[PDB]
Amino acid sequence: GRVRTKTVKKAARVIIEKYYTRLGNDFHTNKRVCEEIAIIPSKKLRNKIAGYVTHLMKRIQRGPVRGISIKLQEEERERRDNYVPEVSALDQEIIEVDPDTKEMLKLLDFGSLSNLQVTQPT
Amino acid sequence: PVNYYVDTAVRHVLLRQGVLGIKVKIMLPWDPTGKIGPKKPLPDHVSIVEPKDEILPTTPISEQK
Amino acid sequence: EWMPVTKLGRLVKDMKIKSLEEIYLFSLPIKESEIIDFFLGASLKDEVLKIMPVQKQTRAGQRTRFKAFVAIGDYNGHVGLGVKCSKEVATAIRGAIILAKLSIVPVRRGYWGNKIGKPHTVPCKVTGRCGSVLVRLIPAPRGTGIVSAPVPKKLLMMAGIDDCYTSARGCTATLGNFAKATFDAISKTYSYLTPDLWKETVFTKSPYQEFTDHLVKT
Amino acid sequence: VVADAGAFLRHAALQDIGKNIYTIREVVTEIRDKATRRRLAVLPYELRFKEPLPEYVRLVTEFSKKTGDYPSLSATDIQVLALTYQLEAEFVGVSHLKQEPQKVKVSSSIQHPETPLHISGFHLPGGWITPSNIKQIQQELEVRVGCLTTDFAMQNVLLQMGLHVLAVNGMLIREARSYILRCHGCFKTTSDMSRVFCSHCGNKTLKKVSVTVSDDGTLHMHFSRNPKVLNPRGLRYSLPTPKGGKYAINPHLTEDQRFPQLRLSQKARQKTNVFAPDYIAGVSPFVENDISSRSATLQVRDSTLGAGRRRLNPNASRKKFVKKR
Amino acid sequence: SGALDVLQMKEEDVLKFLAAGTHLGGTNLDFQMEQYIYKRKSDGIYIINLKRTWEKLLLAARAIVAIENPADVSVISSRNTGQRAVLKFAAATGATPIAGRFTPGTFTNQIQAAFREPRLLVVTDPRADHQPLTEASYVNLPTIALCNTDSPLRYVDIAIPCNNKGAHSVGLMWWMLAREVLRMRGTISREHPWEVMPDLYFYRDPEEIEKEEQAA
Amino acid sequence: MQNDAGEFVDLYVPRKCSASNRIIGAKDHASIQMNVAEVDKVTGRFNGQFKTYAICGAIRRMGESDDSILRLAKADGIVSKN
RNA sequence: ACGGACCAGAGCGAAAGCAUUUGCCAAGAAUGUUUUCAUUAAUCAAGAACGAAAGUCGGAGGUUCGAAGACGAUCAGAUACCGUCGUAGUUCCGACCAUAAACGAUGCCGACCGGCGAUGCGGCGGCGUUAUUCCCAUGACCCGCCGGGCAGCUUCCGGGAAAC
RNA sequence: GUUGCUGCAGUUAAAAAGCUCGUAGUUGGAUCU
Repeated sequence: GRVRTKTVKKAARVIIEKYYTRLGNDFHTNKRVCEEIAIIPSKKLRNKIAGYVTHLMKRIQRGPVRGISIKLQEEERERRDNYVPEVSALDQEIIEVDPDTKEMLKLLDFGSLSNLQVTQPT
Repeated sequence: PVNYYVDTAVRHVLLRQGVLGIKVKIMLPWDPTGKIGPKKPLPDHVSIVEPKDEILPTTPISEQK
Repeated sequence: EWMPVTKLGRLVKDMKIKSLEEIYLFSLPIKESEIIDFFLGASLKDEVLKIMPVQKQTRAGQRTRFKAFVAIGDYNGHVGLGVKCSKEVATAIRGAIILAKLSIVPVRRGYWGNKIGKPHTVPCKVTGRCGSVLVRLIPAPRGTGIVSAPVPKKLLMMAGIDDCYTSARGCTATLGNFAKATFDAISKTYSYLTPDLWKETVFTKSPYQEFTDHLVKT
Repeated sequence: VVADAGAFLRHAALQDIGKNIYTIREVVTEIRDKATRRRLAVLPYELRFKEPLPEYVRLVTEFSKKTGDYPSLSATDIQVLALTYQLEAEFVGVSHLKQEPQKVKVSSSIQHPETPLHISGFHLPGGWITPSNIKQIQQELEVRVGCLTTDFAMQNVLLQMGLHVLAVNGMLIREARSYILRCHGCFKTTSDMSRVFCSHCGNKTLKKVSVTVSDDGTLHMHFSRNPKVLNPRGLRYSLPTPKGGKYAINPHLTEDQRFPQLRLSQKARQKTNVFAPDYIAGVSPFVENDISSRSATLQVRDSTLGAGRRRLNPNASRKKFVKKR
Repeated sequence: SGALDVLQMKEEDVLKFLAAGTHLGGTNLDFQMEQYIYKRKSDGIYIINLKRTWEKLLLAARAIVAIENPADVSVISSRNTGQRAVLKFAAATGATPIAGRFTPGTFTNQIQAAFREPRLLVVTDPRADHQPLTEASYVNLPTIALCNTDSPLRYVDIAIPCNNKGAHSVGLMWWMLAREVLRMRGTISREHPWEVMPDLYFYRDPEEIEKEEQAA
Repeated sequence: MQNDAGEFVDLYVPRKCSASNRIIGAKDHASIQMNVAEVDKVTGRFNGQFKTYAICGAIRRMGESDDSILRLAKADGIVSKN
């Protein structure tokens, strides 16, 4: 039918790896930016490498890829990653703890901890 | 690329008992011709020029020139 | 022209590592053929121990390919042993040589009677056990020569051992096992602890840990 | 009348019941069943998509993490909860609904968690499934707005609030009887019945506990005071050295360990259904076993297949000639 | 800890640990790890001695600090719990991170794309990331690893006993190690509590992202 | 190793495992030379000085190398009593 | 005549072997022992007991089954396969006989070298639950620890032509 | 090191008796300046 070939796929992956700055969603902007960078021969391999590149960034808008790895993730992934909440999830009011744990704590010099609730195994 | 990379040469040495043809097909390299090689590469090979690394911007800088 | 890939390689390229001994001291793996070819240079000769032709079972039928056993040796120090299989014989040989340079080991050389002059023999009676072949090296007095079967004779000669009583057990006829046994015996000479190495080993910085600043630039 | 994904999934045709039929656009697009989507393609269109204010979403989540259900929930689940809350706030009085729920009452019994109470067929000392009982099998059944949530985690938060909700049935739901899993290490409960490791400390230590939620807003848990449950029997057993590759099946110890993909072929995982209209024509009464493919010769097995074999303690004695896959 | 008051585990730290669940180890137990344990409770869960943890952590930090180029230290998490955390650690310390699939022959095969030579290896889970342990064993890397109660201790040099099955547990540990390496370096002061929140290291999880996109 | 006259006639003197006193071989690639740093006993900061441990491959294969490391640290006051 | 199902990688027996109840007869291991004796032992040519099945003499007995054998079917050539019947035998008693892939295809006694928890027997220490809440001990469960068992899983201890 | 005292073997390669007792033989725990 119409399946993409090893050279074309490899070229597309390389372009994505080195130039995610310059691409887009729109197909024809991917196509004039490939003649400028890479020393490709002419159209029918210049047009099958710019066409698997538009395909491969919509799938980035489905999340991650299993083929590329460039420390960037646009300007949204980073934002989502270096996120932090208002108060830390470890700053808790009352922490539920076992008797054994309490005993251990006691035999560690930490008998004077205040935040603990020793819940019994009922 | 079989027409401008490989170069076939068929001759006949004449030894005593029969004949021995020879077929020496030499695929030529790239590097456009400083006497050597065809200009245009293989239409399969794609080379990707390393990006000239631009400035990551710090401050909106106006420098009048 | 050589362009190194490994960290060790880069160090070697320059003058940061002085001898092959600094690699062996920290037991680092030599992954590039050139490092050995650089340090020992022209002193490394080689002996093709065997070319056995084998026919490989393929779905295309049977085709001929050759197995080469090569024992590389700089005399008075270092041996190595390589085994390669290839279409051509020359290819097989060169591959084996390359492979045998990656496997270069130092041998400890001892004395038989009183320790007068240079060492000549195996330091203590060692053994090399490799798949039903059992090779034993025994210290011989000076000038006895290597009293062995031809293959470990070669291997011991290229190790720089002058004299050694050998004794083999088991199916010594299968060459690979025999040569590999003897190599295994000769490697084990450094691995054997005598009273000579009882002093607590003071630790020098590793080639990596010493030239860290020079490896930043590369 | 806010509809959850379960309403369409169970084909609750209660489009006749309410007039305030509102839903999220996301929950209706998330359904992967064809018959429900076919139902969506035809049904008397009086439904209307709506997305609520961030003020209300913030308010639902505020105490959803206090009731201990927010981890069990989904994002779209919160969307439906928020939709109902802002819809009740729009028409009816907001003052009805309470913020920060009730202190849960612990009431232990000596029953094993696996006792088949609340299972419709099973009966002790008459409880029968009949051609009259079949439509009646729902839950514990007892004016303007409500929900159509079949998820308990949903129902729990809804009834803690005091938001009057219901099921596939016509009438309002009063008491909500279900099971939840409690980790006996860190005591962090999840309403998610499917999971086997806790969300908090990640061990395989989740144990089944029955809960009830009244329409008033009260929660109570029945803990098991039965030694068989907290018993350290088949727990310590020596494990194999970690093997990697394409075939190596590791013993499954965290929720997020990367397994090598070993799927069954489509010849293998095809079950025979007798009720198909064109079943009678096909030569043999059963669909053929797979024996030809690699999955068979590698003995790739279904997740459900070999279930009780896992529940036996590994320091026991299997029959002298069996090896347990 | 060299019997110092300066490095000794404090009250806040213990509370953080407990909150995380680092003390609550696994149910199974390898006998090699049994040294680092407190006691098995009648439930079945082995409780990790927390003082034992701390010293090991300190040791790990002291190993990491003993490396001159911080980008020698290769840090690996193969399973998703540690992905973010490891990256954060890398960002902080200056270490080189391997996230996700560790390609076999990253450490051995010198004719690779991502061939690299570390002076040290730090791994999240000696079970899950067994492959880089084996690779380390070929190429002379001492190994730090977060070992659970159940974990094979093959090729692990400095082992840090802690729960690593949990999501908060993995990340908190990483945070703490980072903190210790930086304090040890002198790039943070020990007295003033660190600006960076230990919550930043935790695993994000795709659907909890959308639950936190809504409530903002 | 050392001849009658007094020369050190040996290519190299191999390091021994600190844990078992076994000789680390030439091609012992599971062998480790770990540096573990020392601190200021007032500041709690890296001095520039470290104590080094060698482990042979054979110990490291058996999983005792952890314990050995621990015990060496103990011996040196790098891991405290208890 | 035979003792099913319960019947297990459960037990016991030197091995062959050994399973309905009850009673009698004499043994036996393991365990517990601040009991006694004080080297009395380990292995063992000659020699001596026991030794599945089959078979052999003598008596008794023949239910089933059943070598032999007889019929019946079945075909270029069928004389083994299959069916019906059926002798010795298979059953017991007293003598013989002494071999089996009598198998762990792995001498016996002893020392050392990783780990794990199930089980069987005995013992020790334990909060509890159960004998309609038992009134005290005792039984049945549960958590451990000890010794000898029959086994198992795991381990780059080391071995090994190798599977192991 | 294919007769093996030094120095062989006996799972599957040739090989450990069916099992136990047992006369000779060989071999036998420390412990006394």
